[PDB]
Amino acid sequence: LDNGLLQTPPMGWLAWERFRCNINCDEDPKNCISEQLFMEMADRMAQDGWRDMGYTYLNIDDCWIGGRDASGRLMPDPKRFPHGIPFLADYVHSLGLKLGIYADMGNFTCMGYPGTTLDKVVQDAQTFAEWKVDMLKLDGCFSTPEERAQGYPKMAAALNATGRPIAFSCSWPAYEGGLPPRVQYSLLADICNLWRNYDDIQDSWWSVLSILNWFVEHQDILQPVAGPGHWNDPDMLLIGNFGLSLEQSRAQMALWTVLAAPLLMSTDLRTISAQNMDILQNPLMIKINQDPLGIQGRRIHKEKSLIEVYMRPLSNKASALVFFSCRTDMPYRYHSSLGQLNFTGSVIYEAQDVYSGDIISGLRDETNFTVIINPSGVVMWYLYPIK
Amino acid sequence: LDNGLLQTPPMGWLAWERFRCNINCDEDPKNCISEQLFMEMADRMAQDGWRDMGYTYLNIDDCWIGGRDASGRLMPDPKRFPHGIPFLADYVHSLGLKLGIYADMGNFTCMGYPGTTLDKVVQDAQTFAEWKVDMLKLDGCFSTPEERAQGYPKMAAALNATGRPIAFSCSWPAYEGGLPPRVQYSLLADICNLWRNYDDIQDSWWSVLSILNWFVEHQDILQPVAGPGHWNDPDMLLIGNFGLSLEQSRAQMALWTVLAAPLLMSTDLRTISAQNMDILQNPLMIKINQDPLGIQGRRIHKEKSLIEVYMRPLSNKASALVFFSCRTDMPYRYHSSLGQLNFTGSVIYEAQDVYSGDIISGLRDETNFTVIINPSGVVMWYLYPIKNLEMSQQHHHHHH
Ligand SMILES: *[C@@H]1O[C@H](CO)[C@@H](O[C@@H]2O[C@H](CO)[C@@H](O[C@@H]3O[C@H](CO[C@H]4O[C@H](CO)[C@@H](O)[C@H](O)[C@@H]4O)[C@@H](O)[C@H](O[C@H]4O[C@H](CO)[C@@H](O)[C@H](O)[C@@H]4O)[C@@H]3O)[C@H](O)[C@H]2NC(C)=O)[C@H](O)[C@H]1NC(C)=O
Ligand SMILES: *[C@@H]1O[C@H](CO)[C@@H](O[C@@H]2O[C@H](CO)[C@@H](O[C@@H]3O[C@H](CO[C@H]4O[C@H](CO)[C@@H](O)[C@H](O)[C@@H]4O)[C@@H](O)[C@H](O[C@H]4O[C@H](CO)[C@@H](O)[C@H](O)[C@@H]4O)[C@@H]3O)[C@H](O)[C@H]2NC(C)=O)[C@H](O)[C@H]1NC(C)=O
Ligand SMILES: *[C@@H]1O[C@H](CO)[C@@H](O[C@@H]2O[C@H](CO)[C@@H](O)[C@H](O)[C@H]2NC(C)=O)[C@H](O)[C@H]1NC(C)=O
Ligand SMILES: *[C@@H]1O[C@H](CO)[C@@H](O[C@@H]2O[C@H](CO)[C@@H](O)[C@H](O)[C@H]2NC(C)=O)[C@H](O)[C@H]1NC(C)=O
Ligand SMILES: *[C@@H]1O[C@H](CO)[C@@H](O)[C@H](O)[C@H]1NC(C)=O
Ligand SMILES: *[C@@H]1O[C@H](CO)[C@@H](O)[C@H](O)[C@H]1NC(C)=O
Ligand SMILES: OC[C@H]1NC[C@H](O)[C@@H](O)[C@H]1O
Ligand SMILES: OC[C@H]1NC[C@H](O)[C@@H](O)[C@H]1O
Repeated sequence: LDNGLLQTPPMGWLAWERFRCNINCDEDPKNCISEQLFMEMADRMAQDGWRDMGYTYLNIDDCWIGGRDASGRLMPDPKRFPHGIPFLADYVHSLGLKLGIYADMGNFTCMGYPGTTLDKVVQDAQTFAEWKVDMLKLDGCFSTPEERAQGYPKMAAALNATGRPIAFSCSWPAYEGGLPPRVQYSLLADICNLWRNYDDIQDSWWSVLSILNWFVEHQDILQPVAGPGHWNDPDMLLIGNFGLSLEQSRAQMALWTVLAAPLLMSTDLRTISAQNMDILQNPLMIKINQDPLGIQGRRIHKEKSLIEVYMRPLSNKASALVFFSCRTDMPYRYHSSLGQLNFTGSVIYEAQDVYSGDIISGLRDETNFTVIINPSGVVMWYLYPIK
Repeated sequence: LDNGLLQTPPMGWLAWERFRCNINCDEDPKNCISEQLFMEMADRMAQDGWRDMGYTYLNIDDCWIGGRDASGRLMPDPKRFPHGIPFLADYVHSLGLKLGIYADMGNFTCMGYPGTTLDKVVQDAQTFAEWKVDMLKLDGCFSTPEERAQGYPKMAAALNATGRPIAFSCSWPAYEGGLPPRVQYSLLADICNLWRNYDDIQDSWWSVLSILNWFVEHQDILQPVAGPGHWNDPDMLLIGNFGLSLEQSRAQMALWTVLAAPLLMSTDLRTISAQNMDILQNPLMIKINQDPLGIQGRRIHKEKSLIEVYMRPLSNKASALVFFSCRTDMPYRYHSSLGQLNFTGSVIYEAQDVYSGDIISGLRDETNFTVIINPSGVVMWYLYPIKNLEMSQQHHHHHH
């Protein structure tokens, strides 16, 4: 979407994966979807390095809406958002952050809150701009394919007409199977800054693998369509939560990075471990995710040993390599060379291991190397030519 | 198997899951299958609390064998076990530990090492006894159903005839689909101390779930067959390795415990984290696993919320409850009561949370309680009548 926004993938925090539709503030005031939750997460983003490392969006998901007023104007739940959305936008902006919100192109949101029907698209866009929202995720429950086909472009046009830059995250393709012929990716790129292609992530490794598999199976279609201002979105990061081991957490971060994915966390920043913080705040990892060329990577090799290799092209003739072990036994000593991974010519390279920081220098195409990859884990290199 | 052994489930360490068939000692001397590996793990078991908490077996798995000598007697790989197996058993015994070994009922071991064919069953049994081995896992690759039907009983007979008590772990049912009519658990209980019923565990939560699912699906058949001296074996613990998160690690320990499973670790004890050690050395958990009644637990409740409840009966009218969340979203507040979990009227209970150590007092059948369970995680209770604390302190004794 040619609105000047998200020339690199968005980074931030989104409520949904970890906090879901918890509206029981009487019994669970610390974890319910409320003004307080968003304010506390904003404070953590401002104080604990997140904003400074690039995590700038703080996004509200489903279950925020209270009703519509006598003029049809959307309102938040008055008990859980007592000061209203402008207050929250203004608070988040005071901290150098951006505020995302959520609506559904349909009769109801997925959890049954008031929907943004076709006759409300313009009014709701105007309301969000007036509130000084910076991003909108538009979900697709409770609509027909024909409604979505009218509604997603209508919303893009309506947001534009407000005059406020609002990053536009579109769930449209996920409701239509994610693939041609039903999904037109050239159209999506013109109307959306990013789109959810596929199934909701859940807090499990099986879920990450399911998503990674679908993205790799369809990479010939998906890889070319991503670039500055228009991203594929394989859904939120699980790092900090319950289902992923340490190796798996590191793998998700590396693979999302090689895929030029959004880095949208969804975890309790108030209690996040040092180890998980260190994964998410890895400066080189973030540099790679945010590479200005915005070229999505692809799986380039899959071996009978169950080691997979991903490669992402980067600026200044650099590359990212992810060596990923699908094995479920023990560490594996993977032997390769840059020549076997389709680096050609007479270039000499240097690599930095993204997680260890160690430097491997003087790699020619014919130079044999070994990387030790743990099960359900990765080794990631930032590779560049040297003199 | 009525050989006096494993009146409670075996606890120890087995090389296979974590170290597999790594024989490259030239390139990987710290992690290859070798005497050094076993000696180092033995030291860790003796020094780091493992033995003292009940973990007594140190078990060799596949890929130890060098060949058979001119008389047909098994030899370990001379490059990787230079001092021989008797030396290793002596060493292990000197530390108050027991040595387990591995063979295959068939032409070759699964990894292609010399097999214990029907003609070698007796010689191999005698060799193991002579080496002062304490446990044998007998795998089932490269055999036919008839060879296994003859061989597993033949080995049990051969072990018995040596006069040395050797705990006998039988893979027979895993190679027969784990269920009647092909598997005869009455015979297995008479010839084996434990048996692998099902698929090899791998270092993944999916794997743990697949095994749990199978054991629960078939629990009406499997639960009654377990008891002192004859256990179901859902395979090794993954705690300490790569694939399980903290919640999943705590879950596997709890669920293996309620299933009266062996607690056979397979992890690098030299680098294991304090967090993982704390799971595996939890004293109340181990007490429950080792309960003298040896009654395997069951899944008693499954809810549309994807919360499952398992219960294991224990000594002194106590029970273990494991509340298990199959959810993949966020912590869940599970509301229940003992009456809804089929506890029978009038008894007042107390519970100790096995992981937090917290005590919950005044539980009657009707009293509503809430437990907070994390995704792919558990809450486990040790539950006892609050008349058994008093009665355990009013036992009168006399000399004789
Ligand atoms: C509502 O919708 C309109 C229409 O889509 C948006 O207006 C567009 O805004 C974008 C982003 O600001 C504009 O794109 C930028 O144009 C710059 C100048 O281009 C001139 O020359 C071209 C022909 O060569 C003309 O078409 C155009 O009218 C201009 O006169 C470029 O310099 C910018 O370059 C960017 O990309 C390159 C690499 O791709 C980078 O190197 C640069 O750093 C930079 O990021 C960019 O292309 C676009 O021109 C606007 N179109 C129109 C018709 O005005 C509104 O932004 C939008 N409003 C809201 C509130 O959402
Ligand atoms: C080869 O196979 C034979 C079986 O065919 C095995 O023999 C069995 O060995 C076990 C273990 O040693 C014996 O079990 C023990 O019997 C002890 C004595 O009981 C006898 O006497 C009573 C009289 O009241 C009879 O009723 C009974 O049938 C026995 O004949 C018990 O004292 C032992 O109790 C143990 O457990 C209790 C808890 O349950 C503890 O409190 C005790 O401390 C103690 O540890 C035990 O039951 C069994 O009797 C033998 N069976 C037969 C048929 O002889 C061999 O062991 C086996 N050899 C090898 C090398 O594997
Ligand atoms: C969304 O809402 C519209 C308007 O309420 C729904 O259309 C009505 O549906 C009811 C219940 O089936 C019918 O009895 C009415 O006759 C309909 N009225 C009108 C004016 O259309 C529609 O079914 C809903 N759409 C989706 C996708 O769920
Ligand atoms: C184990 O080894 C024996 C001995 O080689 C195998 O027996 C042969 O099997 C083939 C085909 O199955 C027959 O054609 C021969 O008649 C057998 N040879 C002898 C000398 O008996 C046996 O099949 C092997 N068993 C397994 C399960 O692999
Ligand atoms: C790399 O290793 C292979 C063995 O797989 C060897 O044959 C080859 O000569 C080596 N290449 C170089 C450039 O050293
Ligand atoms: C337990 O909770 C139920 C509803 O969930 C309630 O009806 C009942 O009265 C409660 N029982 C007790 C003993 O408080
Ligand atoms: O109900 C909210 C839920 N709907 C489905 C979306 O894909 C999720 O990310 C989340 O927004
Ligand atoms: O090859 C060894 C391997 N064979 C199959 C067994 O089930 C595993 O536990 C292991 O012993």
